Amino acid sequence: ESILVSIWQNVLGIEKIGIRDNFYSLGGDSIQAIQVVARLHSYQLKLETKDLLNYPTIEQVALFVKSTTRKSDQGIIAGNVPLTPIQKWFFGKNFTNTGHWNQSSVLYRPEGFDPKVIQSVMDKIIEHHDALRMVYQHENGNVVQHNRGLGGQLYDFFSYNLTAQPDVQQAIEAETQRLHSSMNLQEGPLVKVALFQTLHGDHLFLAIHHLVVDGISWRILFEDLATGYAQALAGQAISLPEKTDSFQSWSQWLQEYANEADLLSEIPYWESLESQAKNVSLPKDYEVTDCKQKSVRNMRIRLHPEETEQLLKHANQAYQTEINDLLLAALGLAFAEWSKLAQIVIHLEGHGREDIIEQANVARTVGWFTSQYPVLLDLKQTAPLSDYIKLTKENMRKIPRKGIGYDILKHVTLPENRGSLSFRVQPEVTFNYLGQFDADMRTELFTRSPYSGGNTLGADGKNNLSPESEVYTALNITGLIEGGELVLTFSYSSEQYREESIQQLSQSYQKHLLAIIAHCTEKKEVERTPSDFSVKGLQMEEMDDIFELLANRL
Amino acid sequence: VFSKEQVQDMYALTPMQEGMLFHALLDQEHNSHLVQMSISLQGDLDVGLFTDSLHVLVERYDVFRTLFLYEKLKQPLQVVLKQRPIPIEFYDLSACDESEKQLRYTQYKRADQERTFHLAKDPLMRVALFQMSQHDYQVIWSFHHILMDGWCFSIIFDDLLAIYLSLQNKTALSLEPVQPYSRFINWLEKQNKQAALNYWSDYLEAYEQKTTLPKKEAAFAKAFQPTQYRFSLNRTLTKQLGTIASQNQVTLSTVIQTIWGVLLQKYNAAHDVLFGSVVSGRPTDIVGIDKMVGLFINTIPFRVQAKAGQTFSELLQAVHKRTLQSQPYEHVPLYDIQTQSVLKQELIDHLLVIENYPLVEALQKKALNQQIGFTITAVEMFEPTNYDLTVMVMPKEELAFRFDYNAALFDEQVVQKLAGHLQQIADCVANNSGVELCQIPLLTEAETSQLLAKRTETAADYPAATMHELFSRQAEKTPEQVAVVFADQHLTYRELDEKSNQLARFLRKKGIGTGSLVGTLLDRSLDMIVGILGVLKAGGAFVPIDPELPAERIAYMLTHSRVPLVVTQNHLRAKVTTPTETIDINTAVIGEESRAPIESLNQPHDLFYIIYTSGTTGQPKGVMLEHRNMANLMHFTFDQTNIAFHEKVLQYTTCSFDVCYQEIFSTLLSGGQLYLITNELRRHVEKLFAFIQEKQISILSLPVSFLKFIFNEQDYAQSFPRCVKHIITAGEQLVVTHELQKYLRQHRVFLHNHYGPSETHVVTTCTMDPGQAIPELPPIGKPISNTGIYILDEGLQLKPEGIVGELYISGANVGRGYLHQPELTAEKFLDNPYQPGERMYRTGDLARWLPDGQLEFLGRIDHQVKIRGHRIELGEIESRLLNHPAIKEAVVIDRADETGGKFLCAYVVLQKALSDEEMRAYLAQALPEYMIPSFFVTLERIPVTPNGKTDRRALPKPEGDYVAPTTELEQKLVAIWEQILGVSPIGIQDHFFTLGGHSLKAIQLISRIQKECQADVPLRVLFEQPTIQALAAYVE
Ligand SMILES: *P(=O)(O)OCC(C)(C)[C@@H](O)C(=O)NCCC(=O)NCCNC(=O)Cc1ccc(C2=C3CC[C@@H](OC(=O)NCCNC(=O)CCNC(=O)[C@H](O)C(C)(C)COP(*)(=O)O)CCC[C@H]3C(C)=NN2)cc1
Repeated sequence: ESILVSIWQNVLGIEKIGIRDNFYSLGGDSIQAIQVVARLHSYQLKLETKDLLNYPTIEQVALFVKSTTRKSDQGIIAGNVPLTPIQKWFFGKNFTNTGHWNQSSVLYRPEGFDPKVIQSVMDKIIEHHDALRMVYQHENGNVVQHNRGLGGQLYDFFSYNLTAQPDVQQAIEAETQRLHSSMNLQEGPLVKVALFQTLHGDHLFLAIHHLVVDGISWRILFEDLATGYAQALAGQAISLPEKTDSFQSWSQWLQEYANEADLLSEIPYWESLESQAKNVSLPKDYEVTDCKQKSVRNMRIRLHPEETEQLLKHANQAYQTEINDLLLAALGLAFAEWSKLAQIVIHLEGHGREDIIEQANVARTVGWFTSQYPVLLDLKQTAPLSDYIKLTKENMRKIPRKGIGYDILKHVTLPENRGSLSFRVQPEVTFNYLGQFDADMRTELFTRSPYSGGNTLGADGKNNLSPESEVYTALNITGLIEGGELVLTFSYSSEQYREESIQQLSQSYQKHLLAIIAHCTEKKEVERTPSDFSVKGLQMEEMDDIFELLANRL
Repeated sequence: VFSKEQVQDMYALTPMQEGMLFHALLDQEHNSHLVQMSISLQGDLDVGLFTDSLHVLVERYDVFRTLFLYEKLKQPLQVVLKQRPIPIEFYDLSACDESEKQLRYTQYKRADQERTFHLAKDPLMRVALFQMSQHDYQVIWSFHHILMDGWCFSIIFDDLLAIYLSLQNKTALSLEPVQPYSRFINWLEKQNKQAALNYWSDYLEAYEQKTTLPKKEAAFAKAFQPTQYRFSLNRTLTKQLGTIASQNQVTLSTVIQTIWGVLLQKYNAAHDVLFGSVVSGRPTDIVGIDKMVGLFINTIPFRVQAKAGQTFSELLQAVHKRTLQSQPYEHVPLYDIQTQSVLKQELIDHLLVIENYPLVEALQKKALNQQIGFTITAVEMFEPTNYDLTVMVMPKEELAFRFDYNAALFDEQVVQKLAGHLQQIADCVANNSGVELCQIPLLTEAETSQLLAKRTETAADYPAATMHELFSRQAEKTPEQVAVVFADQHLTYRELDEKSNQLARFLRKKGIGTGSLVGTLLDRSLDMIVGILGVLKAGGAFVPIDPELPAERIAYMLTHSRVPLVVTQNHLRAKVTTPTETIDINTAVIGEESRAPIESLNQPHDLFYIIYTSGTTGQPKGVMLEHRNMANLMHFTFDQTNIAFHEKVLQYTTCSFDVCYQEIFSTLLSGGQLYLITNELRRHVEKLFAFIQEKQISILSLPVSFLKFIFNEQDYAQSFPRCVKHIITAGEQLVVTHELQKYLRQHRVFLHNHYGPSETHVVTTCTMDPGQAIPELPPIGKPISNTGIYILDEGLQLKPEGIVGELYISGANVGRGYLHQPELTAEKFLDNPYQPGERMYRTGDLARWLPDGQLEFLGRIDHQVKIRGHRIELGEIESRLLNHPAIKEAVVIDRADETGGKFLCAYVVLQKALSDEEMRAYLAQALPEYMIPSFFVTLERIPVTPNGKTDRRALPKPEGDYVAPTTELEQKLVAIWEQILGVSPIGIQDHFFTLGGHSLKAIQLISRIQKECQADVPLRVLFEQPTIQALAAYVE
C-alpha cells in the first residue's frame, strides 16, 4: 500500500510522486532499490529488489510485497486430514481393541483444583488445539480422518469424591482403568478428564488417545493448561499463545513433500540400509509368534547420581558426542556380549518435528509427530573402545535428516515413486532416550500425582495400552532421569524371554555404560571426528591425513 | 608448535577461491597475487591501541585466519585457526630528514608489493605503520588476493574503527555478529547449476566474431607496465546522459555500457560485440550480504547486438532487457561461463566497470561520525590488473573515465584516440536520442580533415583528353618504330595508324556513330590491335567478345549488347549468332580506303569501352567506361612509373579482361613494342620461357595466380633472360614466396602490384619494392593521381585509420554504370559526399589504412570468413603451404559441412610422393590450431576460371588409431591419468583440450600427481603440453 510510495518519496528524494511512476524515470538505480527494500523491513514488509527492478512501477511491485513472517491461522480449522506416517502405521498394524491405545497422566494440587475452573480451561485447550477433536471414520474400507468444529462433546468429564473411601489409591486406579476403555475413535471424545477429590486435595486424570498426542504435545498441553488455570483463577479471560501451523496443514504439506526430489534422494541410503539389514535377526529363548500386552514385564537399572552427572556434563566432551551416542554405543556392546551377533538393527524414535517443510512452524502444534527409523550398529569392531564410540557417533550423522524420511517413504510416498525399497525390517529392538522426566513437573501450579500408578505418560504406563493388544516390539528400551538418576527400562514379553536372560542383558548394559562414562571422562584431550568439520564427505583416513599435513606445513 | 586443538573448522573452497587458487598456482610468472592499501592519517593516532585493534579484528574474522591447504589432498580445503596473529611492523621516522623519510617509505612500499604470501604458511595479511612527523601517521595494509575483494575493506575498516573507539574510551563493543559466508555456500548449493549454465549457453549462441581493440604489438609477455589515461565529459553532457537514461527508462550504467558497445561496433565493424562487465555477485536473496566479507565480485560477458536500422533507443532497451534477464545467473563463475562458449578461454579481453561509490569517500566518509583522534586524509590501492584494458567509469558531476591500460600493448595515441571517439559517440547520442547506430560518427574533426587530405593530395592537372588522339600524338612522334608484332610479323606505328584510319573511315561509312557499340571477336593478332583502335577512331565501345568462350555466352554478349556491327576475321565467324553485319577486316574495300585521318567529333565523356565478366550473379554484368578514365590512368602510369620506347612488352593476358586492354595502350602510348603470344603458347609455360628467350621480353604482366605458379619452375626461372625489369600484376591478395623473392632479387625487378575492380577503372592503387625486402602478402598500395580511395561504414561515414571497413573508389577512374539491369548502378554507384559532384563506386572489399599510409586488403565482404572467433586471412595458410618445399601448387577454400557449419580445407599438388600427414604436421608447426586446414585433398593439377582465378565452385568438395587401453607407455603414469579423468580410457599421448577438460580437473590432477606420482612438477608443465611422457623426467 501507500507505505511503499512514501518510501519512494524518501529514497528517490522526490515529492508529489505520481501513482503510476517508473523507478528508472524517477532517477532510481540498484543503489536506490536496495535502500527501498531496506526501508520496507521497518514496516515488516518484504519485497525482492529483483521484483522492484523488473516491475519498475508502484502497483506492479506492490502486488508482490509480502509480510516478513507468516501469520499462522487463528480460526477453528475443520475438515479432512491425511494420515501421517505413524498414524497410518497404527491403523495398518490393526491392534486388537484399537480404541484403548492412550497416553495419560495424573496431576495433583494440594490446595484443591476447583471443578468449574478446570472445565473452562478444558473448553479452551480443546478448542485451541485443533487435533484433539479428530474422528476416525472407516469410510470406504480405508480409514479417513476428520477434524471437527464445536460440534459438542469435545471431551468427556467426570468428578468423584474419594475422601469417604478408605483406600484412595485403589479407587482412583479402578476408575482411571475404567475411563481408558471408553474411547471411541468414531464420532466421540478422544479426551477423557476425571477429577478425583481426596483428603489432601484434588487430582486431575487426563487421558488422550495416542493418535493425537506425543511427549512434546504433552509439554504443550501442560504449560497451556497451567497458563489457563492461573488466568482463570486470577480472574481474567483465558488467552493461550498464538497457534502455530495446524496439524491439517502439516499433513497436507507432508503429502506434498513425500514426492519431492529432496526426499527421494534419500532412497540410495535407505536402500543401502535395508539391503544390508535383511538377514540381521535377534535370537529368542522361545519361538512364539505373537503375545498380548499383558505379557509385557519390565525391569530397571539405575546409575547413581555421581555417575549420572559425569555422563550428562563431562563425558560428552572427549568426542563431542550427544548423550544418545554413548547410550547406543553401550547398547551395542551389551548386545555384542549377550547375543554374540555381528550386527544388530535397532529402531530409534525421533522427536519428529524437523524442518522438512521450509515454511512450517510446528512448536505449538499438537499431534503424533514421532518418527521411526532403523539404525544398523556394527558389533564387529568392538575391541578398541576409543574407536567404537567414534564409529557409533558417525552413524548418527550419516543418517539423512534425522530419519524422518524413512517412514514417509514407507507409508506416504507413491508406490511407483520409491524404487528399490523392500520395507521388511520389522521392529525387534526399539530404543528411546527420554530426557529429564519433567514434561509434567515444571510449573509450581500443580505437580505429578503420587497416585499416578499405572497411568504414567512414559514406558511404565501399565494402563494406557489394552491388555489384549499385541506386542509390536520384542524389546523396548527407554532411559529417563528421575531424582538425578538415569533409569534404563527393558520391556519384554515373558513369553519370549525368561527373566534371567534379560537380567543378563541389563547388567551387561550397566557395566558397558559405566566403562564408556569412565573412558570418556578420564580421556584428557578432545578428539573430534569428521562429522565435526564442515567438509561434506570427510573420512577418518583423510582427516588424519590433513592433520599430519598441517603439522608438516606449519 | 601445531596441535590438533588449533583448527576451528575446515571447508571446501568456494568456486571463487578455486579460481584464485588456480591463478596463484599456475600464473606464478609474477609475484603480485596481492592487494596493497596505503592510507594516510593526519592528527594523533595512538600506536598501541591501533595495534591492539587490529588483533581484535583478526580474532573476529574467520576469513583472516583461513589458510588454504591444497598440496596433496583429494580436494583443496580452507582451514581456519582460532588464532593467527598478523605481522604489524611499526616504524618511527619523526627525526628523519624529509627526503630520507619519503625515500625510506617508498622503498618499503615497493618491496612490500613484491613479497609473496605462501597460501599454506604465512598469515595472509601484513600491516606496517609509519609515523611521519608528529601528527602525520601513515599505514600500509597488504592482503592476498584470495581473501576478499578490495571493496570488503570498507566493512573491515568500520569494524577496526569501532574497535579502536572502544579500546580508547574503555567502552565495550557495539559490533554486530559476523555474517557467515557458509550461508552463501548453502545458497550456491540451492541453485540449479545446470539451468544456470544453460542460460549462458543460450546468451552466447551467435558469438562468431570475437571482439578486439587495436593492440600495438602481440602479447609476447604477461609483465605489465600500467598507465592511466583519465578524462571527463563536460557538465552539459554528463547531465544529458542521465536525462537520456531517464527518458528511455534505463539505468545510466546501461547508457554508458551501450555507448561503449557502439564504440566496439565501430571499432571492428561487427553488429555484435562482447566485453566484461564486473558485477557484485552478492544475491539480494541472502541476509546480511552487504556486510559479508569474502570474494563475491565476478565478471560476466556483457553482449551488445543490433539490427541494421536500429536506433539508439531501441538498442538501449534491448540491452536493458538482457541485463535484467541476466541478473539471476550472475553468480556463475566466468570460467564456467567460458566453458559454454565456442571461444573458451579467449571470450573476454577487456572490462568496463561503473563505480557509483569508490573506496575513497566510502572509507574516508566516516570522518564526522566518531571522535577518533585522527582524520583519514588519503587512501590509495594497488591491485593485480588481470586484463590489458580496464575502463573505469565514475558517475559524478562530471562523468570521469579512467582507462587503466597496459602501455606495453596500447600506443598512447591509440588510447587517446579511443577517448576522443568515446566522447564523440556520447556527444551525438546525447544531442539526439533517436539517431541510428549507423550515422553516429566516431571522428574528431582533426582526423576528419586528415582523412579528407587523401582526396586532395594526389590531385593532378593532367590533360584529360579523348583517347585516340593521344595515340595519334604519339604515333606522329616516332611513326617508323615497330609498334606490334605477332608470330614473326609486325606493324610499324605508321602502319598501325593508317590501318586504323582505314578501318575507322570504313566503319563510319557503315554507320558507326561514336555513341554506338561494335564487337571485337578477333584473334590476338595484328588485325586485332588495328581492330580496337579503328573501332575507337570510329568512336565506338569496342566490346571484348573473346572468341575462345562458349557460343552461348558469346550469344548473350552479342544480344544483350544489341550491337549493330562487329569487326572480325573470317574463320571465327562460326561463333556469330545474331542479326548483325560483320566487317571482315581483310576486305579489299578497306585496303582501297584512304589511310589519312578523319575529323574527330569525339568528346572526353563519350561511351568508350565495355566489358563482360564472370560473376556471382548469373546474368553477365556489362561494365562500361569513358575515355577520361584511360586518360587519367595512362598519365599516372606513364609519368609516375616507366614503360619506354626500347621496351619489348608482352600483352601477356587474355583479351577478355581489364588489364589486357590497358597493357596494350600502356605500350602504345609510351611508344614501346607489343609482343603477342600465339595464344596456344599462352597455355605452355615451357614455351613461354622459350618465347621470352627468343624475343627478349623486357616488361611483363602476370596474373596473381600466374605469379604464384611461374616461379615454381625453378630451373626455367634460373634459365630466364635477365632482360626483365618491371612486372605488372592484378587480382586480389597476392602471395609472395621467399623463393620468388629470390627470383625477383636476382634481376632487381620492379614488381608493380597494382589493384582495382574492373567497374570503376582497371587499376586505382599501386605498390612497388624494387630493392627493399617484400612482404609475403604485399599491401594494396597508395591511391593514384586524381583518385579518392575511402573506407566507409554503412552510413557512408568515415572511420579511423587502422580500422577495417568497406572500400569506396572515387575520382576520374569510375565508369558510367552497368549496361543492363541498370538499377545496379543505384546499388553500386553514388555521388561522393566527400567530393560533392564526383562519382564514387562501392566495392564490397574490406580494407584498412595502415600506419605508413598504404591501404591493406581483407577480401570481399560476402566472402568474409569468421570461423570460431577468427577473421582468418586465408593467404597466410597458402603462404605456409607454398613456402613448404615439398609443395608445388596449393589452394585453401571455405567449405561448409552438412549442418552448414564452415570449415577450412586445402587442395594440394606435391613435388614428390610422401605421406600427406607430413605437410599437415608442417602446418601444425607453422600455424595456430584455428587456421590449419580441417582436412586435405591431394591432386595432380588445380584448374582455373579463364580470368586465371581458381574455379573454387568447380573443385570437388572433400570427403573423409591412437587409443591406449592396453598399450601403456609407462604403466603407472597413464593409469593415474586415466583414474583422474575417469570419464573415458585415454590415448597414447591424448590431448586434454581435445578431451575438453577444465581447470578444476587440472588442479585435482596436479595435486593427485604430487602424492601418487611424487613428482614436484609445476602446474605450468600441464598447461604447456598434456603429453603424459613429460612426467618421466620429473619422477626419475
Ligand atoms: P581455467 O579456465 O584456466 O580456470 C580459470 C582461471 C581460474 C585459471 C582464471 O583464468 C579465471 O578465470 N579466474 C581468475 C582470473 C580471472 O581471469 N578472473 C576471473 C574471475 N573473476 C574475477 O575476479 C574477475 C575480475 C578480477 C579483477 C577485477 C578488477 C577490478 C574490480 C572491479 C571493480 O569492483 C568493485 O568493487 N566495483 C564494482 C562495481 N560496484 C559494485 O560494488 C557492484 C555493482 N552492483 C552492486 O550490487 C553494488 O554493490 C551496489 C552499490 C550495492 C548497487 O549497484 P547497482 O547494482 O548498479 C572495482 C574496480 C577495480 C578493477 C580493477 C581495475 N582491477 N581488477 C575485476 C574482475
